[PDB]
Amino acid sequence: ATEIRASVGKMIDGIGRFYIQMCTELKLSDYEGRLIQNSLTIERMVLSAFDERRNKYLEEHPDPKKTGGPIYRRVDGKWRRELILYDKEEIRRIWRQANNGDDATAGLTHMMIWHSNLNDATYQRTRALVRTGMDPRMCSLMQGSTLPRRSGAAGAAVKGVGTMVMELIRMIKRRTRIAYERMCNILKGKFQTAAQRTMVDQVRESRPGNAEFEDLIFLARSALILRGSVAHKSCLPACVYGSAVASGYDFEREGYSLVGIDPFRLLQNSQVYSLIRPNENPAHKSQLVWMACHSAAFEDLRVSSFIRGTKVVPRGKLSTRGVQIASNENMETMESSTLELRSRYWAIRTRSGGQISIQPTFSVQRNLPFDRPTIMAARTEIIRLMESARPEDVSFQGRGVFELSDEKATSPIVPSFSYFFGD
Amino acid sequence: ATEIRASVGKMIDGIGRFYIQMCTELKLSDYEGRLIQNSLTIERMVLSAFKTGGPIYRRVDGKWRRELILYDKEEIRRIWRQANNGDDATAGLTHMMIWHSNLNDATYQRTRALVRTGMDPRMCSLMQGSTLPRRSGAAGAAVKGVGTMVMELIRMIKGRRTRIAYERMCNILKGKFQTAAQRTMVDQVRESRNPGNAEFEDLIFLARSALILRGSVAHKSCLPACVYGSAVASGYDFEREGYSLVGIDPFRLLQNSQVYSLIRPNENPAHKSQLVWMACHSAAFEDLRVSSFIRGTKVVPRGKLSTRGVQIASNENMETMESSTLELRSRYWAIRTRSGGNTNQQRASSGQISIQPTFSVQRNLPFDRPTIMAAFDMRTEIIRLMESARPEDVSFQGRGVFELSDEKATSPIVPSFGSYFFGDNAEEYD
Amino acid sequence: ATEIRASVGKMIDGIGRFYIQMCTELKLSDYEGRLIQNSLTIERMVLSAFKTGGPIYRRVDGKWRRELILYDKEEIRRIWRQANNGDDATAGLTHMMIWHSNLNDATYQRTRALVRTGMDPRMCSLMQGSTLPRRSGAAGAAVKGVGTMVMELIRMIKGRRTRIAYERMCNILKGKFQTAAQRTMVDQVRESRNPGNAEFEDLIFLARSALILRGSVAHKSCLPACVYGSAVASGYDFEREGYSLVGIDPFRLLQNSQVYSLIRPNENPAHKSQLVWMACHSAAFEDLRVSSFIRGTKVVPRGKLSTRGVQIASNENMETMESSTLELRSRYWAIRTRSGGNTNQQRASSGQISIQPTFSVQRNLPFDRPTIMAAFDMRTEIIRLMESARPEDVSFQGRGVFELSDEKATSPIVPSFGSYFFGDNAEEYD
Ligand SMILES: COc1ccccc1-c1noc(C)c1C(=O)N1CCN(c2ccc([N+](=O)[O-])cc2Cl)CC1
Ligand SMILES: COc1ccccc1-c1noc(C)c1C(=O)N1CCN(c2ccc([N+](=O)[O-])cc2Cl)CC1
Repeated sequence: ATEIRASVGKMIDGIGRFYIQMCTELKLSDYEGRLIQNSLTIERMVLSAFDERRNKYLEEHPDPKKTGGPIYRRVDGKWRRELILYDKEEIRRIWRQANNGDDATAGLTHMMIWHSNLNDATYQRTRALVRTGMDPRMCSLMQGSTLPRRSGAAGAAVKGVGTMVMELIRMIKRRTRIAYERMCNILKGKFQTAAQRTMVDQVRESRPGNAEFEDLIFLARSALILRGSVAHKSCLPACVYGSAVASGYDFEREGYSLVGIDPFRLLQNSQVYSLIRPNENPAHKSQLVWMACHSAAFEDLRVSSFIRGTKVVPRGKLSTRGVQIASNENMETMESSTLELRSRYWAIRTRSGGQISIQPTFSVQRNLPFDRPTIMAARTEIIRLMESARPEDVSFQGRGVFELSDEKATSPIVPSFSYFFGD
Repeated sequence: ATEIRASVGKMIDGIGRFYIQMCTELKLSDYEGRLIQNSLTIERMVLSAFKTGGPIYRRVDGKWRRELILYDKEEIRRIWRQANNGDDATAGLTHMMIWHSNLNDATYQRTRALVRTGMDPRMCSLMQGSTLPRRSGAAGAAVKGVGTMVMELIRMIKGRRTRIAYERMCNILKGKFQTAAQRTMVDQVRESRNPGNAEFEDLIFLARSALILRGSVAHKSCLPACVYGSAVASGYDFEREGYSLVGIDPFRLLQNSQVYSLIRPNENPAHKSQLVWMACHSAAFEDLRVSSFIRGTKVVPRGKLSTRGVQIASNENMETMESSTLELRSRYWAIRTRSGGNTNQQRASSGQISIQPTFSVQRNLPFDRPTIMAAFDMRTEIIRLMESARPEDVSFQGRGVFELSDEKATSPIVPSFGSYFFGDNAEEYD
Repeated sequence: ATEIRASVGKMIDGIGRFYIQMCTELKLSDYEGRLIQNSLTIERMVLSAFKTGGPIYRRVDGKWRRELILYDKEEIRRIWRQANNGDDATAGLTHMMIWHSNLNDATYQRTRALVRTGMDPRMCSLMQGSTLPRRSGAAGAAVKGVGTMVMELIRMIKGRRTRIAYERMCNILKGKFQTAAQRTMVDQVRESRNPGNAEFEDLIFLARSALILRGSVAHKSCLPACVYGSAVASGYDFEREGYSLVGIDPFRLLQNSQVYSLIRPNENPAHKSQLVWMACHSAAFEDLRVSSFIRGTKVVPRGKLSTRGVQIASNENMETMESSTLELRSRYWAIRTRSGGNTNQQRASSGQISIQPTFSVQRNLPFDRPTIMAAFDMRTEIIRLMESARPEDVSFQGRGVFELSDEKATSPIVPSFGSYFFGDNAEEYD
């Protein structure tokens, strides 16, 4: 729909306008405005100013009116770091004015999903997994685990199965009954098999101990094979949108999507910068940000490499640390470098997780192939299903990548043939 | 060095300010201002001013539209001076001229101009700055190839200010030749009263010699004004940082720049990119091997490029025009040279031009025929000198390409090895 | 065009009828009649008639048997005339001769014949139709290469009907040369009274010139009689459809034909196929690059072919002979030309023969040495003309190959590029 495309374009324009004004207030250069470290701080300032939970607390426990973070300028051939303090009310004022008077929570949530996609690409969260009571190897089900509980509509769709499992277990271990039933429906709406979905209803209609806890732990384990419906959104740093709005792109009129070609197109026409530590490889910094930009942290490295063009190395062999720079780090040795965020191909982001056999005619040495899942499928059932599926079963049949010039999904390109957090 | 960087950084800063000022006057978006076609028209207007106009392209209602607006030359002349802190600033003007010249050198073969002058059309590589006007700047004089100089001199041969202009050009050409013998011939052309056919025949001889005993011709990375303007707008100070046309600066600038181009239906945007990349680094007549190595992707001959010229004529319809990012970046960088390579010295040789059979095995027995047979007044001295030279001889010893992070050129990469851009045509397969 | 197609279609139709008639007389099966060895003997008999015989091969009891039968020349002569609707039909006879000539041109190097005539044995490419008799047909005269003509003329030099035959041959040779200078030399050889050593030395000079300033020699796709006979039998009317030796017709005929050959123990049937394919399209002295491209598979040099001649001598035993399909089809087709390529005009040049260094990088600096150095009565005029020519120069501009469904040659494919068939031997690696 043009309307869905226009309303999505409305919020990006809103982010864009806000970032522009924010950059002029801080008197940042266009290059400095496009430094991702500044973008993060600026993005962090808005979210802090609308953090109602924190703001209510600070009124109750008395500078609470001001919010800050590190900002980076190039002064006398060197990168300087500075802590800037800015009034929260004015930040909210700028946000509203940029979003045409509205408090647009969708735009804020959009910047939260971006930070979440960045965290998943940067850090493995094993410490949180063990403390809750689940396997540290369940990390591929942990998309959106750094997001808040009441995060909004888009935030709910982005969250993984294990994320929902962790949130529920923490409640079971601990008005709020309505939230428990609401969160169960979110979890249930992501399981594709009827066997998994029915098990959720048992854990939902209960007033919960070991048995319910063990159900969620089992249901999470099953999601490693019988995967859930997790939405994937391309959410870019605010500087990307700010720069495009500044250069004359109208996201409202042109429309926009987060699962289409649009973000790939935009990054092809973007130049984002990052600060780099003495012994870091810029190509690996670029890989990290690229993966975050498209929510590809838990993706197969081969399909990510095919889309990207260059090799997508796993995290353990990646010669870089996080994008953010700690307060104790020496700025005298900091250099700025371009982030290569382009791609050779593009592909649609998924919310998902004739002849069937062959009759031999010739007497030759070969395997005799057959589509097993379609032929064969014609608590107990969960184990029965998990045993059936094979690592070499094909999914998304017929679907492929596209050339950048192919604006519509006309001619797909199917590749011929993997863990980012591998041992 | 610091002083050269200062003045160079000053003129680019001027071109920058002018372009920003020019982009606001026309109410162009940032993207539109960074369309190469818009940049070329703006560059044209200020050169034509020293009424003026040309095509300006906008993105109207999802489609590219063409409008040819006009400006008073006086108003443009005022804008240029005032963007260049008062000064008339002729240097920045010839800088935009050399950029146009480099683009012409990459786009068009000028064989029709060569035959009229009685010159061999296979002298491409001698023709840098041939579309550049006679009596250009000093920067224009340095950039002009031997053949350009020869051509301009023949047009003279074919009011005694004609005499000094003839002698200045002889001196410009003389300063480019790297052997004494070639220089002595130019003196003989210069010292001549009432120049005619003898001097014409001498100049053609000198041009042929310059294909083997190559002359010193300057090479300057000169970019479209939008690249400079975009940099100034975004917070780069060329006066504080300085600038160089032959060092790393232009390579680094392009790496931090994004330029667009209008593309025709049957055109490959990568091939359009190669052409403008070549133009940007004055690389039309370079070895394709070295251009390819530096760029990181193959630099293909002119005849195998699915692209026409950058400019779009008023004849063709805009309804089918689309826009594309120009890929103008590089894997490595390399210093732009004034040198034509080794021409003399002949300090020994050191090499192997034949084999001695060790094994009783059937095969041919290779040897370098032209070199071995070669050993068996100022005109014949040149002949003997260019007969000694071999295509195999290595110039620029010890020099190499550099990583884009190697700002000070500390660590040269020497490459281990399709050479002629204008070699692949319907008449010749070179 | 229609008239040429009519008469050509008539003679092939005649050869066809003759072969069918000849195949019934010998009680050969269709397969056996389409064995190339059987076709060659039948073709031989009718040429020898104008007693005659030769080997005829049959499939007896699971094995190939050889029998040499005889026929009265008068009876064969009667069969030929009566298959050609009364007429003596000499044209169809020289057509079978040119086919034999083309096969000989592909099979044998005739260096022993060249040395006796005082000619350089490296003149292969000049020797089309050398095994063709002196005083062949007009079609035979057109097909003969420059070297063949030179060789035949020297044999004359080494009863005043000798005078006119000498002058006819000088005119045949003159009509083949494409430059005035070469033609003027032939006049000087012709106008000579009592020809001797001066004319011999002139003819060798003219032959050498024809390796660079190539002459106009005709090329005609001439197929074994079984191909024509098989087509007539199967319902093709060459008189109604017409026929062409230089257009698409023979390529299309071969595509709808299946010919067989006897193969020796150590022979590769694909290599046997290449040889007969080359012969069929008069391609012995073509560039292997163009032959390969047209055929669709690699056309390998003579010395790398694991095959002997097509004919099987009476010496060798039949017990080890097997039979194989000859692959005579093609990926594309192309018009057979009379032209020797560009020899003059010299309208400019347009190209690049050197580079100008842009980057300070270590490398050799390529240049076209022979071309650059080249610029530094009728005999020397030829020397100067062939000194100007380059191996790189492109002939047949705008012309290309065609798909087999492109009957009218509407859409030429120009190819983007091992050249000499007789280049790979024990004495030379060309
Ligand atoms: C079709 O061009 C335009 C289209 C729209 C606006 C300006 C131009 C334009 N005006 O001048 C030039 C030059 C232009 C150009 O070619 N651009 C700029 C915009 N680009 C882009 C494309 C898609 C997305 N997205 O998010 O889907 C984001 C972006 Cl930034 C594509 C490249
Ligand atoms: C050290 O960075 C800076 C350095 C100077 C100014 C701004 C920045 C800067 N401020 O914010 C970010 C982000 C920046 C950045 O990283 N840049 C911008 C300038 N760049 C550049 C480098 C060299 C040439 N030249 O022509 O030699 C041209 C250019 Cl455009 C290099 C990349």
